[PDB]
Amino acid sequence: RPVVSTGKAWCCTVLSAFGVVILSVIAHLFNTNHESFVGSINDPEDGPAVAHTVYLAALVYLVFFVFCGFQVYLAR
Amino acid sequence: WAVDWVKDGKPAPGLLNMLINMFLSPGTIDDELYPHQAKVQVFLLLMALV
Amino acid sequence: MSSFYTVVGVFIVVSAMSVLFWIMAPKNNQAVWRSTVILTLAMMFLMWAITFLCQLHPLVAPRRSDLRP
Amino acid sequence: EKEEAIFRSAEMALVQFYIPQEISRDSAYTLGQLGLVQFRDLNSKVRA
Amino acid sequence: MTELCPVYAPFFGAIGCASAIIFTSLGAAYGTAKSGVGICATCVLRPDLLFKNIVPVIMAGIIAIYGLVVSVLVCYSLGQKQALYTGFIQLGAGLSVGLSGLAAGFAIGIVGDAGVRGSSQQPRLFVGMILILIFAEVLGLYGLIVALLLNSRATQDVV
Amino acid sequence: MTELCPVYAPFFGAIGCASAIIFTSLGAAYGTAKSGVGICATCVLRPDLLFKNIVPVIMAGIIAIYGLVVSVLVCYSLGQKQALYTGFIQLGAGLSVGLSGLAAGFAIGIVGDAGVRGSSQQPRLFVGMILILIFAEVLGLYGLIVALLLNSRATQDVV
Amino acid sequence: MTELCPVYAPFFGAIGCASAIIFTSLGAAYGTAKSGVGICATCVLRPDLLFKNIVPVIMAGIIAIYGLVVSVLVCYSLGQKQALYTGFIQLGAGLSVGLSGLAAGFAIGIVGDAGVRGSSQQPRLFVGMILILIFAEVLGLYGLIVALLLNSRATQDVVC
Amino acid sequence: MTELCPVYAPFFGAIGCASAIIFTSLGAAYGTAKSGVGICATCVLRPDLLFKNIVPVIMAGIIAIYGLVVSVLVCYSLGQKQALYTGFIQLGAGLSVGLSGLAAGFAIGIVGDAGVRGSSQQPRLFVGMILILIFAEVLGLYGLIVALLLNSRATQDVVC
Amino acid sequence: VPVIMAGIIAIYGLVVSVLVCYSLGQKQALYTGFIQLGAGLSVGLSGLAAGFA
Amino acid sequence: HAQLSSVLWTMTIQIAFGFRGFVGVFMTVALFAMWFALTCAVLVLMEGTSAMLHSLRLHWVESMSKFFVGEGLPYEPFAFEYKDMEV
Amino acid sequence: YGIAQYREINAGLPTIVTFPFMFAIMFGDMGHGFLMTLAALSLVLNEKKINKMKRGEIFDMAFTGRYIILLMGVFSMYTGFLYNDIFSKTMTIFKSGWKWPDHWKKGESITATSVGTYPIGLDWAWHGTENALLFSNSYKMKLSILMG
Repeated sequence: RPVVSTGKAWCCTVLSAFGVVILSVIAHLFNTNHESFVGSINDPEDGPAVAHTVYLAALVYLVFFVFCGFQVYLAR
Repeated sequence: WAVDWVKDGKPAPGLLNMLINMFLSPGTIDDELYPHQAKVQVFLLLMALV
Repeated sequence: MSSFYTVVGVFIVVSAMSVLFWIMAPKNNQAVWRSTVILTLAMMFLMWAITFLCQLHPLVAPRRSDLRP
Repeated sequence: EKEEAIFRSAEMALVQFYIPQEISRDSAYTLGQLGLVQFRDLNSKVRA
Repeated sequence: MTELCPVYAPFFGAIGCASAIIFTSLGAAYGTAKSGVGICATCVLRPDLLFKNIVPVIMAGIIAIYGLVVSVLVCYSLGQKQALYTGFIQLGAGLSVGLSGLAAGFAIGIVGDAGVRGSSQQPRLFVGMILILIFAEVLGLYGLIVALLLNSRATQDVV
Repeated sequence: MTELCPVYAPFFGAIGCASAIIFTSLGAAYGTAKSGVGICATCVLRPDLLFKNIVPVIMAGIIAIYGLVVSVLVCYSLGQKQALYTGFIQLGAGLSVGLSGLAAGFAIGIVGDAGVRGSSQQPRLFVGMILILIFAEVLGLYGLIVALLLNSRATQDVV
Repeated sequence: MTELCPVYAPFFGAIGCASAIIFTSLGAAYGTAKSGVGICATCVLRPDLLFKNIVPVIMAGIIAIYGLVVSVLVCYSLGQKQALYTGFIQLGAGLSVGLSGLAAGFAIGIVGDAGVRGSSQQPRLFVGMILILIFAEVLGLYGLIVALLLNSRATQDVVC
Repeated sequence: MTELCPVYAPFFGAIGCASAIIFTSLGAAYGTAKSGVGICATCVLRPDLLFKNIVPVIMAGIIAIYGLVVSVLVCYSLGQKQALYTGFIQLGAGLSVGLSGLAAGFAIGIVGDAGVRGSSQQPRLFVGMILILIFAEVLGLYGLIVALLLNSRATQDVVC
Repeated sequence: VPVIMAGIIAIYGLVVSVLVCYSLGQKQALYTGFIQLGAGLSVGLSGLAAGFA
Repeated sequence: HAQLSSVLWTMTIQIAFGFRGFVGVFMTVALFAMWFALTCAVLVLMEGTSAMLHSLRLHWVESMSKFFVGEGLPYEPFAFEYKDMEV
Repeated sequence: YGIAQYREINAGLPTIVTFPFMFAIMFGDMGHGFLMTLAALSLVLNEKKINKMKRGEIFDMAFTGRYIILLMGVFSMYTGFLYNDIFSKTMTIFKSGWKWPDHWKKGESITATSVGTYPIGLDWAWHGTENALLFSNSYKMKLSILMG
C-alpha cells in the first residue's frame, strides 16, 4: 500500500486516536458551569454551553482513525 | 509548622534567622523561638565544635 | 484532617504495616523484597506528612476567577 | 541462598588447583558453561 | 525623602547582591575549566588519577558556596527605608567577596594544572599538590570574613 | 510623580527580563556550539559511541530554560505604577542569572572540548567526563536561586 | 500629555520593532555563510547528498521567520498616545529576540561546517548531527516565546 | 546634613575600607600561582627537595594579612555621622596598601619562581635567593607603616 | 548570476528611499519622524547581512 | 517545569478558543495537533533527559561520596556468547 | 561510577528507590507521566519478541532500561498528584473552605481564612494571583532541603 505502518500510517492513527479522549472531558467541562474557562474578568464569556464546537472538532478524528487503522490491520 | 503565631504574642520568627546569632552573640537568639533553647543552643554548638 | 497531632496517628498506622511486612515477605527473592517496599513507602508517606498546609500565617491568594459581574 | 543487599555481602574464596593435565579441555568445557569461575593470572611478566 | 534615606539607596544593595555572586562564579568557572582539560588529558595515560584528582573541582564549588553565603545574607537588610549608608556597606562587602573569590579562582586553576601535570609522573605527589592549594586558600576567606563583619555590624545605627 | 515612583521606573524592570534571557542564550549557544563541533569531529573514527557523547549538549541546554523561567517570572510582575525598588531588584536578579549562565557556558564548553578527545581512545572515562563537567550546572543554577530569592521580596507594597 | 508618557515613547517602540529584525539577519547570514563555505567540497566529493545537505541552511533560515513575526506583531500595536511603559516593553522585546537569534546563528554556523564534512566518511552520522543542530533552534525559540507574551502584556496595562 | 558631615562621605569610607583587601589579595594570588608553578616544575625532577623551597609562597602570603589588618582596623571605626575629613583619608589609605601589596606580589611571584627553578642545579642558591625574596616582601611591609599613621591622624585631628 | 543577486539586493536601497523621501516636510508630527529611520536602518542592515553571506 | 507547562497551555488553549464554526474548527484541529506535537516531543524528551542525569548527580556525588569508600575488581565468569558480522 | 571493595555494601536498593523518586519529584504533570508510561507498557508487553529482535541503535539503551521508566512514571504521577496539576488544571477533588464576600470586583486583594485544608495534597485556592506562587515556592523550597 502507498502508506503503511512503516509509511507512518500507524503514527497518524495514534496521533488521531488521543484527541477525543480529552475533547470529551473538555466538552463536559464546557457543558458544566465550572467557570474555569469563562468565569473570570479576562476570560472570554460566550457562555459555558460552547461544547458544540469542541464536539464537532472531535468528529473528524474518527474519520482518520477508522480509515488508517483498517490498512494496518490488513498488514498485521 | 506545629505552633501558630498569629494567636501568640510572639511573632513568627524568620524562616532562617538563627545563624548569625550563634556566633556574634554569646547566646542571644533575638528570635524567641523558645526561651530555654537560647542557653542550650550555644552549648550544643560547643560540644559539636570541640 | 485539621489537627497536626493527626500526623502521629497516621504515622503509626503506616509504621505498623512496615514492621509487619519486614517479617512477612514473599519467599521469592525474600531478602530484597522484604527491604525494598519498606523504603518505597517511607518517603511515600513522609513527604505526604508535610503537605499539611494548616497552621499557615501567610496570606491566601486573592481571587481571579468567579467574575462576579 | 543470596544476600539481603543491606548487610550481607558477597563472600568468596581462592584455591590452588591440582587438576590432571589430560582433562584440561574436558574440565574447560564443563566449567566454561556457567561456573562463576575466574583465574588469577600467574602467567605474568611473560611474552607470547 | 530625608537626606540620610534617599530614593536611590537600595540600588546599591540590589546591584551588590548580583555582583557578589558574579565575581565568584566567573572565577570558579575559569578555574574548573582550566583544571578539566588537564585532568582529562592526564587520566587517559595514567588510569588511576580520577579519584585522587577531585580537590580543585570541589574547591570551585566551595567558592560557589562562598558566593551564596554572603549574597543571601545581605538580602534581608534591603528595602526602601534604609539609609544610603546601608547601600554603601552592602556594596563594599559585595565587591570585597567577589574580587577575593576571583583572585582565588585565578590562582587555583593555574596551580592545579601545574600539580596535575606531574601527577602521572610522580605517583608520590598525591598530597603535595594540596600544599599550595590550601596555602592558596589563605586569602580564600578574608573577603568572606570581612563581608560578614561589615554586614552584621553596620546593619543598625540608622542615624 | 512622587519620589517613590518616577516616570521611568518600569524601564528597568522591562530591560531586566530581556537581559536575563539574552545573556543565558549567548552562554548556552557558545557552549553547545563549541562542544558539538568537537563531538562531531571526533565521532567519525568512533561512530559507535555517538549517543553516549551527546550528554554535554543536553546538559548545556538547561541554562536556556533557566533564563526562560526567570524571565517569565520577572515579566509576571511588570507595571508602571510599581516602586523603583521593584525596578532595580528585577535587573539585579536578571543580570546575576545571565552572567552566571555565561560563566557556566564557557566552563562547560572548555571542559567538553577536551572530554571527547579523552574518550576518543577508550570508553572507561565516560564517568570522568561527566564528573569533571558536572560541576558547572551548580554555578549556573546558583544565579537562579539568588534571582528567585530576590524577586520574592519584589511583591511587597510600594509605599 | 502627562509626566508619564512623553513624545519619545514611539521612539522606543520603533527602535524595538526595527531591532526585532536588525539582528536575526546577521545570525542567519553568518550561519548560511559558514555552512556554505564548507558544503562545497563535501558535495564535490560525493554529488549525491546535496539534497540531504540542505538541512543546515533551511534550519538556519527560520530564525529570519522568528524575527519577522516579532516585527509584525510589534508593528500591529504602534501609536503616539501610548504609555512610555509600552515603549520600554517593546524596546526590551526587540533586542531580546534579536541578538538571541544572533547567538543561535553563531552557534549553528560553526557546527554546520564540522557536521557536513563528517558525513563524507561516515554515512550514518547524518542522523547524529541533526540532533546537535536542533538545540540551536530550540535555543532560538525561547526569545520568540518570551517576546510574544511580553508584547501581549504590553497592551492590557495602559493608562493613556 | 552639614557641610562638614554630609551624607555621601560614607561612600568614600566604605570604598577605602573595602579597597585594601582587593588589590593586596589579587597580588597575593598572582604571586602564589606564579611561584607554585615553579615548585610543581621542580618537584618531579627533584622529589627529594620538596619541603625546603616553600619560602616564596609563604612570604608572598603575608601581604594578605597586612591588607586584612589595615582593612579591619579602618572598618571598626565605621559609622554614619562622620566628618568629610573622615571619609577623605580612608580611600587613600585603602588604595595605598592595595596597590603596594599588588606590586610586592608581582615581584615576589616572579622572582621566587625563577630562583626555585634555578636552584635545582646548585644547592647554595637557596640562601642566595632568601635575602632577595625577603626584601621583596619587606617592600610590601613599607606600605603598612604609612597606612598606620594615616589611620591614626584620620582622627587625631578631629574637629567636627 | 550572484552578481545580479547583489544588484537586486542593492535596488532595495532605492525602492524604499524614494518612498520615504516622497513623504518628508517642514512641519511633521514627531511620531512619523522615527518610523522612517527605523525602516531604513532595518533594510540597510538586512542588505548588509545578505551581502556578507 | 510548572512554569513552562503553564505558559504553553496559555499560549495554546487560549489561541484555540477562537470562536468560529466555518473556519475555526480547522484552526482548532491544527492547533490541537501542534499542541500534541510539542507536548510529546519538546516538553517531555529534553525535560526527562535532563532530569534523569540531574538525579544521577544527586545520587552519586551525595551517597557514593561516603558509601563506596573502596574499590573491588570485577568478576566475570568465562561463558559462551554469540558473535555476528563485524570487522 | 565504580565498584566497591570486598564486603563493602552495594547501593542496589538506594538505586531502586531514591533515583526514581528524585526523577518523579522533578516533574509530575499527570498527562506527561501517563504518556511516558504508555510507551513503557507497550515495550514491556512487546518484550516477548523485542527481546529477540534486533535493537536499533537508538533502541539499545532504551530496551536496556525498559523497566526503569515504569518506576519513573508510577512515582511521577503520585508526586504530581499532591500538586493537583493536569496541564495546569485542577477539578477540586476535595474541599478546603475559603472565605469570600457576597460580591467583589477584581483588582483587589481578597483574604480567605482557613478552616482546614485538603487532607491530601494542596487545595485549589493556590490557583490565584502571584500570592499563590510566592507561597508555594516558599513551601516547596523547604521540603526539598528536609528530604535531602
